[PDB]
Amino acid sequence: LSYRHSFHAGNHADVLKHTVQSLIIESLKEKDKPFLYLDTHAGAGRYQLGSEHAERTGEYLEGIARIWQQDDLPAELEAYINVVKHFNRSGQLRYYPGSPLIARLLLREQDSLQLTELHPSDYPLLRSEFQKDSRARVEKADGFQQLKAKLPPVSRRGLILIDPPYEMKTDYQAVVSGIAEGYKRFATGIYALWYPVVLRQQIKRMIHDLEATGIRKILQIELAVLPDSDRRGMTASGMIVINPPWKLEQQMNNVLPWLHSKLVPAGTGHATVSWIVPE
Repeated sequence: LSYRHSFHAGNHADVLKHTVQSLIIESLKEKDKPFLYLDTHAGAGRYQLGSEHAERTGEYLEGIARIWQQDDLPAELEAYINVVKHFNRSGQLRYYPGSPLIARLLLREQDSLQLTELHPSDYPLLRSEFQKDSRARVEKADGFQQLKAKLPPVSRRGLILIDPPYEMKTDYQAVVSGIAEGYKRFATGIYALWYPVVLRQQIKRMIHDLEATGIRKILQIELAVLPDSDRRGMTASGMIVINPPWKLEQQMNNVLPWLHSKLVPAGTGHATVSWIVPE
């Protein structure tokens, strides 16, 4: 099968999501003991950029394109950008890695991957990406159900990355319920949830519901390319991290101003790091 095309891959949201994922993975690697990378909605593995037609078009033009060849790239972005460069060795943007391939190139020999994807184009492509990589288990199954089935890991260490559908009200609720079930089984796991800002009120409710679980130690990192609106698509996105590694808050405070300056040259929107639930 041919690699999956995507119009959104490598956009400002992916830049934020993958900056955070890489920093968490690098922290987990500071202990020589094994850990698990669990991706509930793993997608195809990699995406072709630029569209199937002759013109080079896609949101990557306002995302990864604006940072990957900067000479003053912050040190916190090196691990991530080096993965992107690996899939684009000619020096032209043609492919963008999904979270599973970020994980594949950053994890060590002793670490494990557990990946789920239901889509009939994406799943077979994902399986092909991990042929003969025995560290990975790739299944065509419901993502949220893995938080019950696969936690806690035998290693008792891990990053759980949740990058779910947000198409209806029940989608936003499924996120909080799933996290609660995982946390019940694996309270010391690091949970990283990506969310879009299309309607702020849905996000407010989601965060309210998350606070209500009683879960502590919840960090929020958000980057907005525009001010909230009712009449745009996605104006912003963020990462909510439960049990963030010791350095993450500091690392993000260090890189967000640079990231926002490069991703949003007009200076609109905002970039924030704060705690939803302290402690």
